[PDB]
Amino acid sequence: PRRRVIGQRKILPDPKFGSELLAKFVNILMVDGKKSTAESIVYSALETLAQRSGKSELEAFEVALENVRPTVEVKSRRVGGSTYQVPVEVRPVRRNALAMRWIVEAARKRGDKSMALRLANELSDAAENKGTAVKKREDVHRMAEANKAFA
Amino acid sequence: RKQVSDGVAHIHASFNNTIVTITDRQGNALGWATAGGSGFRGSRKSTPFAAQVAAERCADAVKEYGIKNLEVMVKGPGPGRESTIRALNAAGFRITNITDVTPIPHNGCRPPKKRRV
Amino acid sequence: GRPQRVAQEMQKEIALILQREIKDPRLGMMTTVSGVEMSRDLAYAKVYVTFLNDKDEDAVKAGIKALQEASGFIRSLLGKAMRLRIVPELTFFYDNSLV
RNA sequence: CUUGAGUCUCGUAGAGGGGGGUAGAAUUCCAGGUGUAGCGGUGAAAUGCGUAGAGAUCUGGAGGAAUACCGGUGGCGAAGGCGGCCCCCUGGACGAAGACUGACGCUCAGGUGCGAAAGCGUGGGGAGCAAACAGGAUUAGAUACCCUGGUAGUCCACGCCGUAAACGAUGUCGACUUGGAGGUUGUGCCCUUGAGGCGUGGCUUCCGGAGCUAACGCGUUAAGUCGACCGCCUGGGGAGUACGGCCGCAAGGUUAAAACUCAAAUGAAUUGACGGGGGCCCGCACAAGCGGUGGAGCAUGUGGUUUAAUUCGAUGCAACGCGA
Ligand SMILES: [Mg+2]
Ligand SMILES: [Mg+2]
Ligand SMILES: [Mg+2]
Ligand SMILES: [Mg+2]
Ligand SMILES: [Mg+2]
Ligand SMILES: [Mg+2]
Ligand SMILES: [Mg+2]
Ligand SMILES: [Mg+2]
Ligand SMILES: [Mg+2]
Ligand SMILES: [Mg+2]
Ligand SMILES: [Mg+2]
Ligand SMILES: [Mg+2]
Ligand SMILES: [Mg+2]
Ligand SMILES: [Mg+2]
Ligand SMILES: [Mg+2]
Ligand SMILES: [Mg+2]
Ligand SMILES: [Mg+2]
Ligand SMILES: [Mg+2]
Ligand SMILES: [Mg+2]
Ligand SMILES: [Mg+2]
Ligand SMILES: [Mg+2]
Ligand SMILES: [Mg+2]
Ligand SMILES: [Mg+2]
Ligand SMILES: [Mg+2]
Ligand SMILES: [Mg+2]
Ligand SMILES: [Mg+2]
Ligand SMILES: [Mg+2]
Repeated sequence: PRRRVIGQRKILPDPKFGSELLAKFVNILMVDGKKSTAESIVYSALETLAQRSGKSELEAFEVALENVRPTVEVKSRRVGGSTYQVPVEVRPVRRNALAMRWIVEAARKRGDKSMALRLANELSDAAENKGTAVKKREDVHRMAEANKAFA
Repeated sequence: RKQVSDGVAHIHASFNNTIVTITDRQGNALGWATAGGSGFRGSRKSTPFAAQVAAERCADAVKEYGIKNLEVMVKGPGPGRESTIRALNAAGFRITNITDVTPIPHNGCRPPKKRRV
Repeated sequence: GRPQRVAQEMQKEIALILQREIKDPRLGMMTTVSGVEMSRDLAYAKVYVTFLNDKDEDAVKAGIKALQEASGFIRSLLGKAMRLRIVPELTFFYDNSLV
């Protein structure tokens, strides 16, 4: 991407619900191109999250996701010959992708002797603004605005 | 300890230091802080950040004299004029005018020889 | 000599010939110089000028424009002043001190 | 004889020269007011300065040297050179209109004078600056560069020195030969007149024609076309040295060789190379991502070691599941 900044591809909407962002989610936690397995894990996790929430799976997922969406992050840059650890505000699709990646990673490292179970557990946790994914978003924000000198 | 409420700040902006001193309108000084005396040395001794630090440290030692009206006179085109100016401007002071008063001679004395670096 | 020593000396000389020997009304604002960085070769140098007037680009733009247009004059003055070999090519840049 | 060269008259511009005054900034120092722990310096540091009060700040005083702005791709001078302002003495250049003299001209060996800076002799002065020097550093080394000090000197008077990349690296004088754009300084005439237009001189800067030149370039201020006289050159090194003379208080200057050695030394332009450059601009090169290798066991190749033999070849990327 040096000459022509290339755009993004269009995922087609989710099969069951119809959310393109849920399609991005199932693509994000898919391992070894095994779609159906991750799809089943996501569908099972969303249903489990919905029962405690008493809310539609798409909305509870959305409120949990926005609770993880960062707004500023650190970036290693070189402008004046320095290892500039600049805090910069994030783009919308970038913060969506970062939120999804962070919650997938936290789920994967929780374990809970299952996958759908641990995913639903930490999605319900990030819904109530608590958990390692939320902890890591706050840590990113802290690392970012601990060096406000370069604004 | 007294009240003058209208002073003038001399800013000797050397290439190695920055000396800010607030004085009575008739040359009688009140206090002073230096970029060196603010815990800076070497390069940082002559950096704009240390200049504003010195400006604020000097403002904190004349506030008990009760002034917020200043004219400032800068001398020496050293880095650390902009800095101290905006510092003492951000210290609640009202600056009515800023004046370049560096001593320029009319071919007075021969200057030292240029450094071969 | 070492590029940073020449950088310090050239900062002194540019600041001097910038405070006194200018006549362009486009310049002014107690224009200071934060510093100047030059390559290992002394052929090129970048000056980091810091203006005072309101930081609105209508004026700092004009200041850097005037500096880049007078670069030849400043180079001649520098070459007669500071006694080095090649009279480097100057490039002015707004040092955004407010971050 | 008046066309060359001069004289007179009226004016103009000018850091031209010599002498004497004087002014205003700034550096330093001395004495006070205010005011307290740093100042100074470097790529970093220390030597240095300050608690006896510095530095910074205001006032006053002393002294020396130089004259910001104006300032000029300006001006004057034979060159060297000349820069505040004022007076006194004085040199040259130029213009307008006449009048006068009647070749009185040009060049010039020897000779005479002037001649930056450093230096020399005698006396004075001495703020700043600064060889030498004294320290502090840096560095393999520093007897350099950098830093803190700092004497001669820089300044004045009178003598001496007589040399510079004293350069436009271009001797002086005269005539002739297409242009264009400026600066500066006179001047004539005309328009309603300031303004403006049309001329006509001096000096000066920059492009460029013919021509010239090895080329670069020069080009009406020639390095063009000619004339007059003078200086000077004859391969590089030896050597602007030796010897001798002349000059000088000295330092040295000037005049000026030969033996010997080498087959070149040189000028201008051309194409590239070398950067520990400048960038422009591309590549899964980085970034943004996902998955690995590096740890484990095994497979395989190589190196090594071992062996009677461990056949030979491939060895940075571009050898190592390679020839096989
Ligand atoms: Mg410095
Ligand atoms: Mg005169
Ligand atoms: Mg004295
Ligand atoms: Mg007659
Ligand atoms: Mg002669
Ligand atoms: Mg002399
Ligand atoms: Mg001697
Ligand atoms: Mg003498
Ligand atoms: Mg004497
Ligand atoms: Mg000194
Ligand atoms: Mg000679
Ligand atoms: Mg000369
Ligand atoms: Mg000659
Ligand atoms: Mg002639
Ligand atoms: Mg002349
Ligand atoms: Mg020409
Ligand atoms: Mg001729
Ligand atoms: Mg010739
Ligand atoms: Mg010979
Ligand atoms: Mg001789
Ligand atoms: Mg002799
Ligand atoms: Mg990875
Ligand atoms: Mg392994
Ligand atoms: Mg291993
Ligand atoms: Mg072997
Ligand atoms: Mg083998
Ligand atoms: Mg292979």
